[PDB]
Amino acid sequence: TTYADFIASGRTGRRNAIHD
Amino acid sequence: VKEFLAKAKEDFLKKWENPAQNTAHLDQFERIKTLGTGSFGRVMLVKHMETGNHYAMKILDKQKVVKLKQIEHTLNEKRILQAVNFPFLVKLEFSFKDNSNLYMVMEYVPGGEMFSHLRRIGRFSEPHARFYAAQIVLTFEYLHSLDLIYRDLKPENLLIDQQGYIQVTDFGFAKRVKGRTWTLCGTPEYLAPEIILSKGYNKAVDWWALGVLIYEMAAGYPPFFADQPIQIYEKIVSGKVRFPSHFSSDLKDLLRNLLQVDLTKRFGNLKDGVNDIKNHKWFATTDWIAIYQRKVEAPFIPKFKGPGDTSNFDDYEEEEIRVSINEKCGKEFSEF
Ligand SMILES: Cc1n[nH]c2ccc(-c3cncc(OC[C@@H](N)Cc4cccc(OCC5CCCCC5)c4)c3)cc12
Repeated sequence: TTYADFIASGRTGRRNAIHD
Repeated sequence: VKEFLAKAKEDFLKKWENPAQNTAHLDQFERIKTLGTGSFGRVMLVKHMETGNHYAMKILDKQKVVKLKQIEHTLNEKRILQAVNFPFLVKLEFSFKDNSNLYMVMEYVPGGEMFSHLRRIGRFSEPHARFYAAQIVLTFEYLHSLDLIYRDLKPENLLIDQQGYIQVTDFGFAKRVKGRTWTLCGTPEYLAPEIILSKGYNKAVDWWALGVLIYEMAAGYPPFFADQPIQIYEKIVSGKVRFPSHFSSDLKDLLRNLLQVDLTKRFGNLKDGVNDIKNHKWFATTDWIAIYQRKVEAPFIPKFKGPGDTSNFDDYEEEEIRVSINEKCGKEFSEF
């Protein structure tokens, strides 16, 4: 399930912005 | 609306043309706790000893701002916040600086980050997501009318107040722009296609991020994710999107126009502008003036165990504030 692939990825924490 | 904006534009212009400076000092505030952190600053709960009020104070390391090339951006942020005003915008109450840092004291929003609530709960129901999206819609209509592009919409930057309403935070990329702009900035998952394709862009990027927010709010996850920006960027500039099965048709549709790569076909950036959004089916039940007046029933009310409570914020390693005996970046931040 997408929800699973999501939860299993390294992108469920706070996502910082790219200044550059 | 058009009567409201005009008037509002006039107050902003007043303050925008004569921005306020050095209206407070560090020693007047008592340090209480870190509720957020960043690449060049941290945010702390603070209490103003004279009034006994709690504020959110944003401390920016001036040297970290220079290394990361954010002087102008930082100067933009302060200049816009001391001049804007809206029910869903955090308030820049005071600002000042010292040898080492820049400071922005604002109204404290005890509800915590939508991010947190969103992650913990999994996903919001459409009526719940719709309630917050409306708030973001009006806020963007406000800002936009004043020629400001927000550029950093994301759960992490949205705060829930006491009455259960959202409060936009972080204006590090906000900027008064009449005409194309080129700065590459924001957060990966929320980057419009024009931005990633280095082609100059406009307010239309704020509406694409809106659609991203909504989807993430109704699905529990982002429409474009992977474990590394590039792979996320390909998905973004792909022109493909997949919606969950519970997403209503009106919702899939609304997202289809919002998440349109063809910025000459993307809702919000059309001839009737924002109305293509506000008058969209998914929004049929929304009483916009009601939302603006904060009289609509909040889907969820965060809990406050007392003034200055912080259970809705994570714990961050505390680091003492240091102020060198020498000014570090005088001219760069002279107008702050
Ligand atoms: C509370 C409160 N009440 N009232 C307020 C009014 C305003 C603001 C506020 C103002 N400006 C910015 C704010 O937060 C920005 C923060 N979400 C940005 C952010 C997002 C994801 C990951 C991050 O670092 C990730 C890590 C990368 C590596 C270095 C450390 C950070 C950083 C918040 C807060 C409050």
